[PDB]
Amino acid sequence: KKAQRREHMLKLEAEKKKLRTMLQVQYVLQNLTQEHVQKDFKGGLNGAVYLPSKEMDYLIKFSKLTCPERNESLSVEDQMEQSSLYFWDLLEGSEKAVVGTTYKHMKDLLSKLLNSGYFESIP
Amino acid sequence: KKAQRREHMLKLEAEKKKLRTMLQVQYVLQNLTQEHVQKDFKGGLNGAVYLPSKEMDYLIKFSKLTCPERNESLSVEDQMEQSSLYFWDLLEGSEKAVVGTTYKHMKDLLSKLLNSGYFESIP
Repeated sequence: KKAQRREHMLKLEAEKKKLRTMLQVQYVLQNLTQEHVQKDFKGGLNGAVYLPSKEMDYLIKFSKLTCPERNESLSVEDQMEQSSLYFWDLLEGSEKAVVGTTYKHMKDLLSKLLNSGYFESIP
Repeated sequence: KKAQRREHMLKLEAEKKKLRTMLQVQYVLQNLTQEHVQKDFKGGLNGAVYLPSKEMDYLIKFSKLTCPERNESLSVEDQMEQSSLYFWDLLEGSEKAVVGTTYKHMKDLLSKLLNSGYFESIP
């Protein structure tokens, strides 16, 4: 019973560190939709880790897919349900096909801009 | 060992249903900062569950506290760390003092606009 309590604290730290990386990834993909960012990554002109347009469009569509606008025919609860599953499959490092890539490479690709420098202190 | 796998599926559904309610609450507090909303709840003029200004300012400051703008002196990773903890203390129904209310009443108050009607199909 003593080791049963040590596992509860570890999961709380895991689900919290997840929630931290969540909002980080949300911040990355929201400002990613800006146009001055995608043109900046054309050759990395202001601290952007260079990325070809194939790898850009991979997640530029994911940003549209993961942080979308509400469908008036869809309840805004089940919209978040769909968006929440996308985020969850991303952290799992799964290999389900999505927009032409894999969820494992998605986390790696987004982790590349989670240490780039464009993700903090940007216009 | 068989019952150990049934618990993993239940936690996955719990952490997913959490992630669903998360983004719902984020959507509630983001559009909450709009001015046409707080003036609408002055007497519920377009489907708004009436709320006095004490109970409004409780969460109108929480929205500023929970979905803020980045501090240039703070790394945008630890900013999300702080915001993630606020969301997590909210779902726990805790009783820590915050902006003059309690986290248990916060979830109840926000659950009142999670079934109101102003939270779907709004300008």
